[PDB]
Amino acid sequence: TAGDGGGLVGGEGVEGSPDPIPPQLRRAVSVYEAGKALLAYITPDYEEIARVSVCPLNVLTGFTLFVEDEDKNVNAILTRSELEGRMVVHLAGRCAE
Amino acid sequence: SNWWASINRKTGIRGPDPAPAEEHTNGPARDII
Amino acid sequence: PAWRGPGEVGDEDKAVGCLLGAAVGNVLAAPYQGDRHFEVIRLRRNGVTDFWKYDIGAQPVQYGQYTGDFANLLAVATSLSASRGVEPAHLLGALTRAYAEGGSSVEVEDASGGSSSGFLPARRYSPYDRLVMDAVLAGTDPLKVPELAERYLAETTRRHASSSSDRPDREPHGPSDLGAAARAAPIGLAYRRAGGERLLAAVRRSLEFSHPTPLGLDAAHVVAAAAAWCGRQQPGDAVGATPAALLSHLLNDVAVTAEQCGKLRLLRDNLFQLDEVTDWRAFYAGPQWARLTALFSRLSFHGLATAGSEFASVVLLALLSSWGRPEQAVIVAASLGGHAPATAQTVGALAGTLYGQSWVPERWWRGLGEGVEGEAGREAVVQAGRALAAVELA
Amino acid sequence: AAVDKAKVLEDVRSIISTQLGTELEKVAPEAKFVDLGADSLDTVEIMMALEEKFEIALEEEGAEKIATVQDAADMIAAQIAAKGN
Amino acid sequence: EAKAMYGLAINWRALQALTQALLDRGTITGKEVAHILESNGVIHFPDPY
Amino acid sequence: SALIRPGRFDRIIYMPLPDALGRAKIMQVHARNKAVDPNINWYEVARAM
Repeated sequence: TAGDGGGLVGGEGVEGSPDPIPPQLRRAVSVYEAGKALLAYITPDYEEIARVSVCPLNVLTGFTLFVEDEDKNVNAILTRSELEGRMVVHLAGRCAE
Repeated sequence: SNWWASINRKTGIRGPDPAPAEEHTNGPARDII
Repeated sequence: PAWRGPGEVGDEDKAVGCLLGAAVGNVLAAPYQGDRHFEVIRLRRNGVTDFWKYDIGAQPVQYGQYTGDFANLLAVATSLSASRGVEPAHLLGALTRAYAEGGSSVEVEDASGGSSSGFLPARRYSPYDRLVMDAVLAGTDPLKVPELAERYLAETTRRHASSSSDRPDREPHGPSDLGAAARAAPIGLAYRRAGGERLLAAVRRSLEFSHPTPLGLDAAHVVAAAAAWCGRQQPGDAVGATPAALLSHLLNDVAVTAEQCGKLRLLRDNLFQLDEVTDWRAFYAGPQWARLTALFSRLSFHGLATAGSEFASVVLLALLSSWGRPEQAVIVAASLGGHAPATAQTVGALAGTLYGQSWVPERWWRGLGEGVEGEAGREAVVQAGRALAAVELA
Repeated sequence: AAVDKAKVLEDVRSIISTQLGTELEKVAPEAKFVDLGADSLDTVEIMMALEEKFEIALEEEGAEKIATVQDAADMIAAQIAAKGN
Repeated sequence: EAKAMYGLAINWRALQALTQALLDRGTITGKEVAHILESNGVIHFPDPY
Repeated sequence: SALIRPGRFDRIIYMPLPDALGRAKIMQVHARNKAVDPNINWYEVARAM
């Protein structure tokens, strides 16, 4: 949100953003985030989940907080298994919806 | 079952449970705000 | 058909072969401790079929040197055959002797003078049984340790949130882990003609000091009963020596707990037999390895079996998948990573106590002789295995 | 407008156990009140303890028909949800 | 995309359970996620490839 | 490059970023003043930072 743009936040009252976030649009975010967290859980060696949230700060998305290990790839390494796992996890939400 | 065998992206992707296509609408104005 | 070799082997070959198979399996799988199967089968594209000479882990293993778990197993075997019966104090002293000697200690640093003088057993030791063996050697009572340890290693505390427990460091060690389930094959070999409840009391006295909870005890009971079954059986009768019979036998009168029998059933109706693999590079990239790995992931969490039920199930999976091929079996058991030393050691032990001695390939015996263990350790373990076929006191 | 029904349920069950004197494992989310030992004059004192703990006011018409623990939890949650407006 | 579809399709029950938990609870921790998923019988992937 | 000659400035000491235990210790002292629920697994909340 920075100008006449906008379109992401969802609780301010003005025309662009509704007040109570319709329930049909909350079921969808729940489905999205459930699919993404389920895929991140059954993938071996992925980062670990600390917290899963739905519409934090009223934004119209989900959010999953991943904690990782800095003593395994010391801010520099990226194997191929990790990259393929990340691709799958990022498409999981679309597929579940 | 094994419905996940007959998933086909040409004829549409769909799950087993029956199409929760429920919805509603007020006017365009009472939905913008 | 299956493996033939000799006819029905005698009674001394069974014991010496069980201990030899345990030793070779442990020293073979030693460097692959704590990683997944895909990492392993991409590190050893030509197959895990001989000893490794360049290990670079945090506690590095040298050529042909075994871990602490096989030290525990061999101490169990000798202390059983020495006191002529499973006695808690005798084997506890033997275990802590084999744990302390040759090691070293380091001091620590803290302002007020905190004495956390760490003991560094020269051989690799699991964390939980390391804590157990240092509490027993610190003077504390040898029988009330489990309740103190299971709540000291409770560093898990709350583990608020923090889901994915991939980190083996996060796996639930303690009185339900594989600590006691690993050193229970020679016992089940000693009492092969004693009766069920005698076996049970023996294995119970074998773990009273570290693994009192029912799960670890049931896993140890399962492995011991399997070893006894093989000791009584013979590798020639195409009727008695079959996976189905052993599985049904073990589930009926040996299985007690719920998830134990659940895992065992799931292994029972899903079990298949591998063909004779001569090319490992094509096996690892084949449908059969894929099916095996699917089943293995179902019998565990992300490919790391730390509970007693998980341990027993994966051991018998690796063992029954290649009925009639003990060498292929121990290779497959080591190729799965995770807790590779313990698993490969118990698979080798059971394979030896069933088929005997004529299967261990020459190169493994050679490497055992040429390692740091040398002829000293080789003849030591073969003599400790020899002094095992005639013990029946009380 | 969004209530953590899980927290509300745990707190309801703890309050009920402390009021009646039975232990928390016996209080099940579908347990009626009549079998837990509750007699009219105490399906009221339980309501008062609930309000006193949560600091809310119960809608009376619906409060006439409270007979299982899950209805208590759902009443309290529908009250907490409709607080701003 | 095919792997994601397959992994979600074989875990339908656990997916619906987790969806309902998120819908009624709002926020979840990782340990509750693990609990909900394991009490509904998930089927892990063998490898990430 | 003038001050880096001997006698003037001939020693440099590098102070690195903390680790898990270091961060845990850091936040265990920022709690000695404020009010904090005592039984906080400081190590785990430090692992995620």
